[PDB]
Amino acid sequence: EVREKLKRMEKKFDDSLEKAERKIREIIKEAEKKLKTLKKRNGPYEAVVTTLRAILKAVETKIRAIIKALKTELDALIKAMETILKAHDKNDELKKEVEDIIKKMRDKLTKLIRKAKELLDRLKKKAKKVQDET
Amino acid sequence: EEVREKLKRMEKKFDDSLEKAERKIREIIKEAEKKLKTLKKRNGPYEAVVTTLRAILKAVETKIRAIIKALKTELDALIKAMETILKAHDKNDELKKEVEDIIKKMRDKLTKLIRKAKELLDRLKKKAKKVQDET
Repeated sequence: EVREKLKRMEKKFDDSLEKAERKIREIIKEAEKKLKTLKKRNGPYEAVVTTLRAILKAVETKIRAIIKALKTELDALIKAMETILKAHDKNDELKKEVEDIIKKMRDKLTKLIRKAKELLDRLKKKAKKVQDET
Repeated sequence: EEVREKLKRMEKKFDDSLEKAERKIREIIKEAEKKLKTLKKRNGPYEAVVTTLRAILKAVETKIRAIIKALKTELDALIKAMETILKAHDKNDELKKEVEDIIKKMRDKLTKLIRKAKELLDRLKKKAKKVQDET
């Protein structure tokens, strides 16, 4: 019972990580679509920069929220796993495998953070190319 | 138990986000109202004024919706984190309606902020129409 509770919580975080990744990539794709149609129109200078900055700012706002959400859930998972162990009889085999689960989830989180920030940096580089046209 | 403390701490966590979001939204609109006065003083061509006015209003609306979506994303995370806490210690059967009253309290604090955002944006759109008319 104690180990199936740990694996189930480990399986749930991976599902949250995968869905967060698809939402982030979906947000980037829809931002690139708005940026291409911005180059196609190109009005006055004051209108191009204001829209471009708003596009980027909205993107960063949403991505930070998803990333914060992942860190909130991981926090709840770490503290819950420790509650499961402290209520269970002191078993050093469990008190040595849980850190392996904890470390595995923490690395998967920072791995996804790196992906989200690299897509965003490449998005900001595209927008800088659009702003310098105007 | 201490589980009740972990729930209340996560409730105050959302209060800090709603507070920072509100002051951020107000900051966005004040800068927008400064761009309207800058545009009014400039007295550019009519075509350039209407195009810039539409870009400003869409920009403010774009950033406000993103902040609201960011708050709904945090609300989902805190509700999920509460589920994980309840099922870990014992069961959510004990605090089934207490957590629901906490959730429904956070959802209502979110609606109050969405109200202030709609009111501030509608007030900004009136200042933009007056610039469109005085030009």
